[PDB]
Amino acid sequence: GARPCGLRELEVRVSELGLGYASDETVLFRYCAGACEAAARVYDLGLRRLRQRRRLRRERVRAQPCCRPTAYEDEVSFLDAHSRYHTVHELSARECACV
Amino acid sequence: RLGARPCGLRELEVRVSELGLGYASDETVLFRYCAGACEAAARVYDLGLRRLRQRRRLRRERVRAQPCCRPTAYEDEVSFLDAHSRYHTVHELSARECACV
Repeated sequence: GARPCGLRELEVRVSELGLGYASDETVLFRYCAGACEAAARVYDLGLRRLRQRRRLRRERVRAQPCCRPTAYEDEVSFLDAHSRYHTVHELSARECACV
Repeated sequence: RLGARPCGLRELEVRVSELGLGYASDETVLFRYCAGACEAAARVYDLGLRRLRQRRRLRRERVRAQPCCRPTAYEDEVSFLDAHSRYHTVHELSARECACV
């Protein structure tokens, strides 16, 4: 439990993705999930202190690392409704990191 | 909120003391950071990820299904003189570049 930020796999039906595809054919879906406890960055620390001090302009400021894809899979093909092989691009994460 | 302002680089003059990094310096530095809205919106990966989270198919993990305004690059270093005339170097203090991750 509570594992670090990394690549995750899950077999899904294309219809389950909520992309508007009728097909029930399965595709392997890859995604970034996990924890970002790689010690607070000097940038993040400085930002949090300035944030509580009302020094920062009233705006949405993220002073915490995010587990997100740094690269995406080029393409995934599945048989669609019109029975043609349809390609969806950048569906799955290829690489993950804490940004 | 429509028209909140896109994710981008922001600059503000600060004393090194204000950062709370433990340095005994009153030197003014230009602090560069990433702030703003990230309404990408609806990247196929994000749309699929949000939908799978609704079905509770993601193993209970944290999962970040939305883009974040974060630095993609950091300024190499900041150098200053503390009160006791001691030279200090702070690495990766400022954002060099921003993006919706």
